[PDB]
This record gives sequence, structure tokens and C-alpha cells, in this order.
Amino acid sequence: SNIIKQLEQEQMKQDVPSFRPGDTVEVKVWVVEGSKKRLQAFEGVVIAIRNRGLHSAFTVRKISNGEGVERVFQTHSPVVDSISVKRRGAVRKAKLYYLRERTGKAARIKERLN
Amino acid sequence: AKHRHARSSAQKVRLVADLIRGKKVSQALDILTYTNKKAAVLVKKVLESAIANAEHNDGADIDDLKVTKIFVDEGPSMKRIMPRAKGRADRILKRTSHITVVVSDR
Amino acid sequence: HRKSGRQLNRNSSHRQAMFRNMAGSLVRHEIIKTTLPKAKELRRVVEPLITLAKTDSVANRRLAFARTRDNEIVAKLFNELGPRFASRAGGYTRILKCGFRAGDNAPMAYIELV
Amino acid sequence: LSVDKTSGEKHLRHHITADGYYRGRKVIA
RNA sequence: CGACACAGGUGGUCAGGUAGAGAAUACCAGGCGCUUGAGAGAACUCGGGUGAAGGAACUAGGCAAAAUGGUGCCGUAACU
RNA sequence: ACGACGACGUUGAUAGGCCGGGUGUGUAAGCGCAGCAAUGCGUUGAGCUAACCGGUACUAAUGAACCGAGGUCUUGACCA
Repeated sequence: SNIIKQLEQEQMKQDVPSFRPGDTVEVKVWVVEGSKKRLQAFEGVVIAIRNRGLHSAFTVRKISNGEGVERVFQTHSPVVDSISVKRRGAVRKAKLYYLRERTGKAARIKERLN
Repeated sequence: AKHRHARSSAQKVRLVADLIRGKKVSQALDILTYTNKKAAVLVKKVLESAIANAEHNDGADIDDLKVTKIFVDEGPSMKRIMPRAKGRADRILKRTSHITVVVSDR
Repeated sequence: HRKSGRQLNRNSSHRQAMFRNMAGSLVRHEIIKTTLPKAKELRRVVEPLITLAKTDSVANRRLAFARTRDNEIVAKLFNELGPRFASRAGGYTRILKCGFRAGDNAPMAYIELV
Repeated sequence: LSVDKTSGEKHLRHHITADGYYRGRKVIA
């Protein structure tokens, strides 16, 4: 390929980018990092929209999980600490790729709703 | 040719007549083509037209006709309302020129 | 500074404007005369304009009378000057620059239509 | 009847039927 | 009129031309282009429009800027 | 910023056009049935657009002029 995307299929190789992320979709991510004694198992966390990611090295998006104080952060997928994902809600609509809101306005009829 | 009419300045209407005061008419055409001064044209229309009327009429050869005398002094003056500054009224004592050119056989 | 974008010889408005007109001049008369930046960008006002107006239909003739406000040289662009450039892609109406003229020193060719 | 590059027909107004010129460079036959 | 074809000053009539809450914006009629030019995406102001977080902490004083700021319903204190 | 500096000038891809690659948005014209209508539907996860890159010279880089000292002396070794 061109000299711009010819040297990007290696690191974080384009591993079948799970259908979703997609709009309201909230695919519970994964994990395997250490940070502490290397023996950490799986994990779970709710997501949302605010999608993101490019061609070569694409990233998930703004997790926007309700649990805990709140949310944020995210690890670009794929990554040295990556694994398969799963499904969730049956899509919706608004404008996926960039969708603020939901933050500073997260309630029942508010969240999980455009 | 010679020189009459204009609205020159006389002062700046020279220095160009210079360098082209000596002999050799060809040495008067090669130069003056690049003067970077408003005092290039008009003064070139002459000395170039001076050689003219020199060939036909007043018989003379272009191969030996050179510049002998050329001076710049004349007017007359004239009132000229040239609004300057941010807004005033002043008369311009502007003066015209006088570009003499004699290209005979030296 | 930055990369080379368009060229607003004057301001913003004076800069869609100008393109239109002196654009329909190369369809009303196969001879035009501007300056240096001349029709180099008008070579664009025409094609776009041709094509998407190539084949006669509804979703093409309209795009025509949208950039060029004229009915005379909007229909002539069809049935003439196409079908007249059938099996020919590009090379619509180029032109070789010409020496500057009197008055405002500025070299200008003559658009023309080949 | 003096031409720049080539020689022949000339006119201190329009180009010439030989290569076209004035000071520019383009114009072909 | 003001020394000058000086963005200053100077009375009356046309305030039903068309869209709105009006003699407000846009636009027929009518008038006009008589408020020097050309080329280049500096530093360098005056005019101008607001900034992630905090927010008057600036300051003699929040000067400046901004904000509330149509209409209808509900409701409305001290004081007099 | 003027000047300079750097690349190329057909032994050319420098720039533009065209195509493709890489991107930005987001569902088209028309028609069918839609629907009283706004415009809600199906056909289209369709169109439109770009100051990136590549391929490609197809187009555009000619001709010709010109600045221009002319191998300044007295005098050590080597060479012939």
C-alpha cells in the first residue's frame, strides 16, 4: 500500500474491528493489564456513543460509564492488552463519531437516550 | 527633435540627460532604457527623435552623429491646488522642464 | 504561512463571485481575456460545470443554471460543445498564457474552447 | 520587419504566424 | 454658513409603497456608484467579534464587557 | 517583509487537469407507494465535497541577450 498505511498494519494490527462501537452501543470492554501484581482477571464497564477511531491505530471512545464517580479514559483498540468483545443494545440514532451530551446530563430518561 | 509643453519638475528632469551627454548616439540609446527614474521616458522620446530629422532634413549620418549639448532649465511656474496634509489648502509653485538635445556629426 | 489554497486577489466577497461570469464567457464566446490568476481558476468554473451536465437529463441541467446565471449559454452547453466532446475526458477548454497588454501590465491568454 | 527569435512578418500589436510572440512565450501554430 | 467640491451646522411638506408589536431590518418606484490606485497570507494599533478552568483575584470605583431583558398564565415582600 | 536562499527548466512531473489512493459529511435525483401537510417512508449504510499523496506529461517550463579583469612587479630552491 501507500507509504503512509503500509507501515501501520503491524503494531495494533487491524484485528477485525468489532462491528460496534456504534452510536448508543455500549459494548463492555476488556482488560489484562497489570499495574499491580500481574494476575488481574477480566473486567466490565458500560459504554455509550461518543465514538472515535481512525484507520491504522483506531481507538474505542469516551466510555461514559455511569458506575462509580463517573467515567472517561479508554485504551486504543487493538492494544498489547486487548481481547474480543461482545454485544449489547440494538443500536439507535443521532450522529455516531461525535456525540457530546450524556455528560453533565446523565439520568434515566436522559442517558441511553439522545 | 527638441522639447516643449510637459509638466515635469526640471530638477528631477536631468541626471538622465546626464550619462547621455557625451558622444556616441548608440551609447545614448543602450543607456536610458533602464533608469528606474521617472526621468527616463519623455527624455528618451527625444535624443531618439533628435537623431530623427537629423537623418532626413539637415542631412547627417547616424553612424557619426553624437550628442554635443543638452541642458535642462525652464518653466514657467503655475498655481496648482494640491490638497495635502489631513485637510488644507496650498498652491504648488511647480515648475516644468527643458530637455535640450543636439545630435549632430561630431 | 501555510499550504497553497485558493487565491483571493481582493477580499472575500469579491473573491463564488468573479468565478461566475467570465465563466459563461467561455461558452458565449470562445475567447476571453483576464490577467495572470486570470481564468486559471476559471478553468475550474468550467469543469466543474461540464460533466454532471454531460449526459442530458434532469439531475444535471439544473446544476448548470446554478453557477452560470444564463439561459442562452446553458442550453448551448448541451446539443453543442457536448455532444461534441463525447469520447474525450479532460482537456475541455485549456489555454496557453499570452503576453501582457497595455494599461494594467498583466499577461493574459485567451481561454478558448477546443 | 524585425522579429525576436525568428524573422519575417511582424507587427507592433499582435503576434505572428510563425510561433507567436511579444515578450511572453506561449502561442503555437 | 463655517478661508476650500471641510464626514460640522441649516426651516417646512411627502411618516398608509410591500411583508411586523410600530414613521424598526430585506425589497419595487426614484436616484446613485463624486468620499485616489496596484502587488505580498511580517513585527508592528486602532475598530471588532469571545475564549477551555478559575473568575474582579485587576481597579479609586467591575470603568469596560456581559448577563436578565417579547408575549400569555400563576404569583408577588418591607415600606406608604 | 525588499534583497537573499533552494529546486527544476524535456537528459522535466515543478504546477494544473484526469484517474486512483487516502479523507470530510450523511442518505441523493427521480419514481412507486408514501402523506391532507410539514415532510415522516421504501428504493440508497446512497450522494456531494476537499489548500494530502501516487500514477500520468495530456496541457504549461522558449528564445535570446548580456556583466566580463585579460594571466600588474621587485625577487629564494627544485625542474629543463
